[PDB]
Amino acid sequence: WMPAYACQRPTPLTHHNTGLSEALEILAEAAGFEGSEGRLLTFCRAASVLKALPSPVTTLSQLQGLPHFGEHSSRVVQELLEHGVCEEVERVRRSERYQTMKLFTQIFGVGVKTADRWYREGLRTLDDLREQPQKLTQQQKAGLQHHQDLSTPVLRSDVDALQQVVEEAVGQALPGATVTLTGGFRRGKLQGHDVDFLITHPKEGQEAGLLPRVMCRLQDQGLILYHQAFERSFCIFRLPQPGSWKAVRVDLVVAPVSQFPFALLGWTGSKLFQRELRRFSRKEKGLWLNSHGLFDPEQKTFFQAASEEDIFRHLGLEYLPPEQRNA
DNA sequence: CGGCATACG
DNA sequence: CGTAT
DNA sequence: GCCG
Ligand SMILES: [Mn+2]
Ligand SMILES: [Mn+2]
Ligand SMILES: [Mn+2]
Ligand SMILES: [Mn+2]
Ligand SMILES: [Mn+2]
Ligand SMILES: [Mn+2]
Ligand SMILES: [Mn+2]
Ligand code: NA
Repeated sequence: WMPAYACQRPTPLTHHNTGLSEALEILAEAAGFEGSEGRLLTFCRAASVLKALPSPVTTLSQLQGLPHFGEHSSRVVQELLEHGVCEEVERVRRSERYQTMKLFTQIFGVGVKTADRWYREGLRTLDDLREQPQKLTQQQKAGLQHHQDLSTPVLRSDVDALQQVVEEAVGQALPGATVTLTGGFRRGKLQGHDVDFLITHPKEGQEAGLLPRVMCRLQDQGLILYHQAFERSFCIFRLPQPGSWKAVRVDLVVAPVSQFPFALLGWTGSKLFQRELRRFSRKEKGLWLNSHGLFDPEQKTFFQAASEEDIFRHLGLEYLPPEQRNA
């Protein structure tokens, strides 16, 4: 009834087991802070399974036969159903380790490895990092200066304003170039942590060298608070606000039109959906998938795709629109 | 037991 | 090392 | 942590 891969099942943005999935995702996050990518994946997959169910889980027996639910995840759900709370989850929530690793890793420019080292050095707060800025990278300094704004949800209202701005700069850098909204907002989210745009041009090859020209024009407009030949740009935009402005994370990506379907698919997510899709492609179909193409290692050939529908078909999967990829 | 997605900056 | 979905 |  429930397939084992998230790419084999529709997962809507809103669902009927929110509390249960949120608890499992706490344990997944904590596993990541401890370097256990395997446990993170299992908890993430178990959480996604509940997101895909057609109704709320009310009894433990309803977990029988569901993929990725073993002793541990079942016990988590058991306690939530019996007591409305799971002791392990609550112990994680209030642990100093979890709170600090979450605070640090959410800084733009700080990963698990950096946060862990800082935690081992005794650092605990953002001000602890601001006291010794000589140890920070320019990227981390930007993420720390703008941390407050970057922790505020981006609204879909903000997205429309940014896209018009980006299209203006793209139109001058290369007439005919297009801008496509991707990421969580393409999946239907009403809020997000950043805005993701995919840029291409209908004439293969014309997109070459495009991103530097876009960035130069955005910077000349005074809209870039931070940015690093290249095809991905992780920036911080100055977004006008009522009588002021706020910093917003924006990702700009360029792909040739031949690769656009694969880049659209990859950058539309979700992260778990794409991991599962690539795992499915390799393990079940023997094909190698990334945001550039789909490769048959036997014939040593790349699949030509004109649309996302093409890609799902070449993997033998039923098509899922972006709104059903919220794994 | 091995595997766990796959890139770019 | 960071970043992305 | 779970699947195959
Ligand atoms: Mn256990
Ligand atoms: Mn009990
Ligand atoms: Mn995003
Ligand atoms: Mn992004
Ligand atoms: Mn490339
Ligand atoms: Mn093992
Ligand atoms: Mn993300
Ligand atoms: Na970070």
